[PDB]
Amino acid sequence: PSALTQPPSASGSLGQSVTISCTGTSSDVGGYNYVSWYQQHAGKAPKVIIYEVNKRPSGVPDRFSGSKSGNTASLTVSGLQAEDEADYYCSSYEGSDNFVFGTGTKVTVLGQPKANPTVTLFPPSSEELQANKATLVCLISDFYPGAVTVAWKADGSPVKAGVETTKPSKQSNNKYAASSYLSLTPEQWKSHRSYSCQVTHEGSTVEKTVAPTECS
Amino acid sequence: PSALTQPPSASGSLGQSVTISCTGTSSDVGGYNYVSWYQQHAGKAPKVIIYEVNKRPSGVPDRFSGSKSGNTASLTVSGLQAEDEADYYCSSYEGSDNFVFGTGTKVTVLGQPKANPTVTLFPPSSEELQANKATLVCLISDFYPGAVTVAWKADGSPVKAGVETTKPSKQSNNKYAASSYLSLTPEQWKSHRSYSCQVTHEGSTVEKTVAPTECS
Amino acid sequence: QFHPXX
Repeated sequence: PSALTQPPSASGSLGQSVTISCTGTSSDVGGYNYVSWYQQHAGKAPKVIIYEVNKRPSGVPDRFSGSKSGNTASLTVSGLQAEDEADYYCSSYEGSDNFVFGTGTKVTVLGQPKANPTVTLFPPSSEELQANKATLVCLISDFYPGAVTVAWKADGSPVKAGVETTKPSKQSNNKYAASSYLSLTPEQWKSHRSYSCQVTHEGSTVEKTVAPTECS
Repeated sequence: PSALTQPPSASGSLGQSVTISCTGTSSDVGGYNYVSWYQQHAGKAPKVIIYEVNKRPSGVPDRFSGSKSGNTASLTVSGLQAEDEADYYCSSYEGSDNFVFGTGTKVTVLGQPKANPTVTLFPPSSEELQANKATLVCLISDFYPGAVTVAWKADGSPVKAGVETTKPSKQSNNKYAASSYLSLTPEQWKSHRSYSCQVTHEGSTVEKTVAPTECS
Repeated sequence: QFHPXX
């Protein structure tokens, strides 16, 4: 199934503590005293760090701490380590089976300065619309730590209908690049007032908006 | 903590079958009918496909099928799809509340067809030029296999610097999606005749061209 | 994700 929405990147220098907050969706993810948490390293096998809201496993340090708000379940790593570097995920269940997983969070030990994405959005060409194709690109460049969450709008109403996005790749300048697209018909484009591309990094969210024009 | 023993590849052909085995102890994959199997892609949000030795979740037909023998479990995924290109981790209950997992994996689904790319090359936008900056995306779409070699040119003689080409990553049509940006200053854009993107897929060039004298 | 309190 689907929806548990956590941070894209959670960064931290070695010492400086980090919290990973995971919010849920309106029914199942409320009066729920479960929520486990996982860590997934390089290539290796996933490990259970917290089980049922707050308790820990056997081989798990005094470092790690999970909690309740209502909607949000935190995970405060206190004493950050190079050992702690990894992707991390929050869980749950419904049905008996119907068990929901988080959108994922990188934990980064800063080895380079923090950058917030230069998010350039393009429309489809005069020519591409001569071709009977329609695709927009949201190019997301020059960022560190290297986990971005992306999201598209059509007239402010959120798409998950035509969207493919790329895994974040390290550039020449040691920072990162990603790219998302939306493909339509030349009429699916023309039919709207606006389309947009929204990107979540650390502190940042950043939109950018294109309107259909004729060039005629 | 000590981990469960699997094979690292489980190669099948497009509509064959595949056995992934996961093996433990009399303390885990043998003591309890509490073995789970998990489907995870390339960085993605990570699904559970079978939950309680043999029984399936809410929709996964009767093709994602599993079995235990003694100390060994087995996932006999029938009639290969292409989608299933994934890392399949197993798990099982240790006792005393903690859960133990399987080794670093991957199923290669063989004999899927080859896609030669859709190369979509853009102008710099009337947002960007107004910002006094210029950047052009060469989008490289829905191609298989995940090898392309991108190259750019100014009027006919190469650009190597400006350029920053992303790596290969899966579309969730389970082909590939990759990009490349060439970042200019609008004086350097408006000077020329042609500005082209030349991409090499499996012994064939796909060059697109873009030019100045347009409405922007 | 799991099994069970168990």
